[PDB]
Amino acid sequence: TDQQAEARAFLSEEMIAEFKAAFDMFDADGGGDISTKELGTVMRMLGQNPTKEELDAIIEEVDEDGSGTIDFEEFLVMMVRQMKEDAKGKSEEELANCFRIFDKNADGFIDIEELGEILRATGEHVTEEDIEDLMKDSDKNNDGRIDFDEFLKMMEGVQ
Amino acid sequence: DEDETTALVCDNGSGLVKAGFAGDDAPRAVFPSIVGRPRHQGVMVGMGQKDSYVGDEAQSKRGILTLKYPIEHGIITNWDDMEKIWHHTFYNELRVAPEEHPTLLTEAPLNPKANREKMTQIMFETFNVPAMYVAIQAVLSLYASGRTTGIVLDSGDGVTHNVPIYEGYALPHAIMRLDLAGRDLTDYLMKILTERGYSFVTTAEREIVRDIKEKLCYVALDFENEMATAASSSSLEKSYELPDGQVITIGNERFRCPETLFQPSFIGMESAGIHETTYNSIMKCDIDIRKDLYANNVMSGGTTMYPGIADRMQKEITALAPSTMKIKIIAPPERKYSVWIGGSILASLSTFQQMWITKQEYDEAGPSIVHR
Amino acid sequence: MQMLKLDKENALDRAEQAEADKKAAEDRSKQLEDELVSLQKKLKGTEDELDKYSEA
Amino acid sequence: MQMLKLDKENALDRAEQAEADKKAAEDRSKQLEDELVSLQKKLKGTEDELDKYSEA
Amino acid sequence: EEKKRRAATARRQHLKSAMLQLAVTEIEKEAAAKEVEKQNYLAEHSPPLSLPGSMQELQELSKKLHAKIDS
Amino acid sequence: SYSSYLAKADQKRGKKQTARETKKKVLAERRKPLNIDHLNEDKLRDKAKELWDWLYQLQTEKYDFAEQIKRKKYEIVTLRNRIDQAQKHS
Ligand SMILES: [Ca+2]
Ligand SMILES: [Ca+2]
Ligand SMILES: [Ca+2]
Ligand SMILES: [Ca+2]
Repeated sequence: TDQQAEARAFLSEEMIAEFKAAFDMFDADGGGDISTKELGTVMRMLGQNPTKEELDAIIEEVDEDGSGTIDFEEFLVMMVRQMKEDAKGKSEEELANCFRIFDKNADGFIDIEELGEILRATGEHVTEEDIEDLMKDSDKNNDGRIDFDEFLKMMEGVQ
Repeated sequence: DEDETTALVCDNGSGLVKAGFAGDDAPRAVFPSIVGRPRHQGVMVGMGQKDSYVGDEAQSKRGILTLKYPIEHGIITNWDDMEKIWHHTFYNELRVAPEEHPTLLTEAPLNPKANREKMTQIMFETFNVPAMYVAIQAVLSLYASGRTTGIVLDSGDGVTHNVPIYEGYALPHAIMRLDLAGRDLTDYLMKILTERGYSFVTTAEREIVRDIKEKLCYVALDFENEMATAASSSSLEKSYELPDGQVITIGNERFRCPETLFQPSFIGMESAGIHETTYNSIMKCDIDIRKDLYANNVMSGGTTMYPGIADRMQKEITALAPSTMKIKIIAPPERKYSVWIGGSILASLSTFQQMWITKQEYDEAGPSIVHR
Repeated sequence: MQMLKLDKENALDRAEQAEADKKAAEDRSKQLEDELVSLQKKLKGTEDELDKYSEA
Repeated sequence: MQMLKLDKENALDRAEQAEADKKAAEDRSKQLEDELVSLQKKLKGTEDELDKYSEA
Repeated sequence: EEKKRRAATARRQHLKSAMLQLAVTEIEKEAAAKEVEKQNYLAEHSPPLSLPGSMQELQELSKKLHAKIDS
Repeated sequence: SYSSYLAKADQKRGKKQTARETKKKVLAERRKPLNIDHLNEDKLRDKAKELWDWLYQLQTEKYDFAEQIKRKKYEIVTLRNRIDQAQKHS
């Protein structure tokens, strides 16, 4: 129930509103929870073809009451974890891409040169000091370059 | 990565636990398989009252606790005390939370069906691991030496075994167990060394006889004319310096200790010895598979580390085997962790994912599921 | 038959000699490798007795 | 003839294998023996730096 | 006691965001351009087919293609 | 180390020969003879293009599988730098 807490804390009425409408369609009989079968039907409508094992695992992932079914609460939890994972994937993908664009020389790094270029390539006004400064702040392993790890870190937050 | 990083490998022994992450080359954690229970009420400075102690804190503080060994001869004998060693392994030694890590465990050669079901019951129901798997120890040792058919002589702290394996299936009716191992071997050295005119009187004298056994002991080939050599008194002798100055000398007994593994008669054992037992396992197997087993005697275990063990075994079974046969005694250097390394390989493997027993399998099939 | 017999005996004698000095190369190897784990061990000991007496 | 030919081929293959891992035992022999004159050398040095710091 | 230092950091951010912002807009450029290369490559390796006459040609061509397919 | 030479032969030859037939088995399936020869005249027309599309079909995929490896090859380069950077035997 503690999870169902922050979970509902996370979402908005809007969210809940829709996640409910969605939950209702999952739930055939309209009883109050998705069964190992009610789920199977929706999955296929969603274009999958899970197996008994697969289904349960997907069920008991948010079944805190060992019911073997999912209620609109356990469900919101599930939606949340997903919402999370989705946003994380999209982020790292974008950054990953940005790194390849900034790299271009494909050495797997971003040297003060490229950093300058890309920076100077922005509209913004910048002098070398700015560039070397950003390098010094980003390059934690003090090797001159900026590795993907560091790039993830440095861009951590920025939009 | 989800579980590529995440698979744990725990090898439960009679003397030591070996533990770590599938992927690593060697165990992240190695420690005694004890659970100490304090004989008196009181505390260490700055700590609270402790009900129990495990591993090295139980060994170090042994004078105020009653020490207990959960695994007698490779089989788990006390399940209250084993769940204690597992708890310690996950939470303190590897410092992981178990409920998000798949766990590969090991069991012994003819481990009772009911035990494999019980440790599954405890893994899934009290530790809540995502998935687990129990491999047989000789089988992981073999596999870690690349192959799939061979016979493993496995020897650790409380048991010795011979497990003939054919295309991965350990052969139940040909497996032999000899209850004399490194533990028995340290206590015999003890006596032949007090018998050399010495005294291992305080507990700091007791413990180090075991470090003498590990560092200075040998398995001589032609143990016959090695005693004879001892007598002419060559520069065969070897003095070890104790916790203090007290330089103790060990010339001869140095090899009289591993000659116990070929002659159990040195210790009032009437059982046959390691080499004969390798052989008997082999003339208990199918006929067509006996050339395979003979060219693939894989050794694993702490007690098979005595230098020249392989040469003695080489010649021990050549001279019992039909001359038309090829003998081959593989003894790798990392052998004190073969078992573990075989598990690390297997569990980090690309194809193993489909044999993991998941909580889905369990909550649906009962402990029977993993039991096979 | 005769030719195959004679070059066979000469194959076997060269095999027997090659096994014999192999045994000898391996025994000398094993002896030196053992003398070593002993010298290298003695040394971690003299170098550790050392950082100790130099610090003291 | 046939028997003498077949146990001849098996005499030659065992000879060839026995020569091959002999070469290998001798190369490892040489390597370990050389690592040693080096470790034993390093030692007279750490033990002599020692009687010196111990006396001082 | 480095009271102003706060503005320095904000800059890196302002810049970092000027960078990402730059990235994204460049990202789709390379993307589409990339595709362009794809349709040109295909442009010549398999140009808008033009069915020949009737007799030997259609058969021939057909045999031509079919072999290339295995290729 | 020359006793391992026989391992090279056995191993390489083995795997390589395994790979071959597989490729043959696989590729063979995806192949339906040009059976249709002299059964109609306008047939060739509705036929020829179908082959044409199948070709274009394959061609386009080959191009994608290609660009893919390149992208992956770059994932590697980076994934290798992260491996070294994450060495620090300290
Ligand atoms: Ca329902
Ligand atoms: Ca429920
Ligand atoms: Ca670069
Ligand atoms: Ca860097």
